[PDB]
Amino acid sequence: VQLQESGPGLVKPSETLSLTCTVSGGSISSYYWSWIRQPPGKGLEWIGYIYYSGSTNYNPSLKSRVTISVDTSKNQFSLKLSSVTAADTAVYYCASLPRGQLVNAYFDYWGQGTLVTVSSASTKGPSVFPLAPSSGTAALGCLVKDYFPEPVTVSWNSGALTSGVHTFPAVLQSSGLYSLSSVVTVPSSSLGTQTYICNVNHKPSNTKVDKRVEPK
Amino acid sequence: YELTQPPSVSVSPGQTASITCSGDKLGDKYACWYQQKPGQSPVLVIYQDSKRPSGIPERFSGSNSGNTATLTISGTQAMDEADYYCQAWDSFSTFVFGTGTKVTVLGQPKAAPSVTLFPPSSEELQANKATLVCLISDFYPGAVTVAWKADSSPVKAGVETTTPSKQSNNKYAASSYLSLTPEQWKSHRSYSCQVTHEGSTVEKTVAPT
Repeated sequence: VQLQESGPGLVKPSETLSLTCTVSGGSISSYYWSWIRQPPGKGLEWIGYIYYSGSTNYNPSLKSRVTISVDTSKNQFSLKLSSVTAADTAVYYCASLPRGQLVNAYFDYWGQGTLVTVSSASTKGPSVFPLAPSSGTAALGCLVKDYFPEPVTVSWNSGALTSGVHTFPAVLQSSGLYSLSSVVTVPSSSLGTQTYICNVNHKPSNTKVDKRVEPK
Repeated sequence: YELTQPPSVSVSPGQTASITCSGDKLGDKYACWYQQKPGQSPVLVIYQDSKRPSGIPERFSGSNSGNTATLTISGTQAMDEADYYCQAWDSFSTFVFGTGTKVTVLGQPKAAPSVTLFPPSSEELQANKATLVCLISDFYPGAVTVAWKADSSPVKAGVETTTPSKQSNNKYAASSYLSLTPEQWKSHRSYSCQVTHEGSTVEKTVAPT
């Protein structure tokens, strides 16, 4: 079964975090639907689960706080909280738990995770510049610099380049913002006769860039 | 209330690794096991103490007794360099996970780092900014130290460096960023990035043209 989570990348403090997970097949009413979070530092914690009947069960320390809803007509379900504070920054996963229930509970099939950062600071679109190659294998890249918040996805030629590509983790520079760079190793000979494009996707600011790299 | 497991476990290729999740009590509680590779979401490796999901190989078994659940990895291989979490309820009775366990298969081949130094592109120059990019990859293990220099003189500040991270080829990867101002770039004979790896060190050099 496929699960996909969507929602905001940035939520300022004391507002209301709103997340939505979307499920494919299964089918519905074969699974309880839970949410789990994992702070970026380290640690895994469970918050709550819901069933299509509407019946719920939350983490006690987070009751009167978390609220899980469900729509069985569009195959999706959602989360709200609350008053979010500054220490709720984490990667959020939707997940499945077998029917019955299965008192020996375990989470089979997870989402891919959506990182929600909470800060009084504002969001910022990226400034992306070309790491042009030149000068038997050359290396060229895209520098996604000064953006907020994490994460940003970098592909090449609309995901055509999976070979020789590496995308690096971001770095928190003195500004308090993030920056990272992706690189690709390709044959030298090819250069000049070929076009290279880094496709940068930054969702919390809804911007989407596609920089073009050509040798010096 | 939480399940305690070690934060570190050490293993050589082909030997057997045992991880211990522990509460009071257990066994009478069902302990499952999750594996999480860096950058990816977890994946079920054990459910119901001893069982294993579909798509998990023979060499994956977990037990449970008294006040300790365990996981055993017969013939540990490089494919298994992830984090490992436990899970129960405990005891009120919402769900709870372990604290996290870091497996490491060492005795792996060494590799001198391949370094690549990119100078500031045109755009950033024509935007009152400059940033040098030192890229380190294909190197094991991941204990590097980066130092920058201008001409022969060592750059002091304006330097920010990432923290060693895993890759795909079961290696490591790092980067270094030199934050500059366009005159400091155009008013020098050369800039250089030196990566030190155990004893082996590798430099790279660029110059304004």
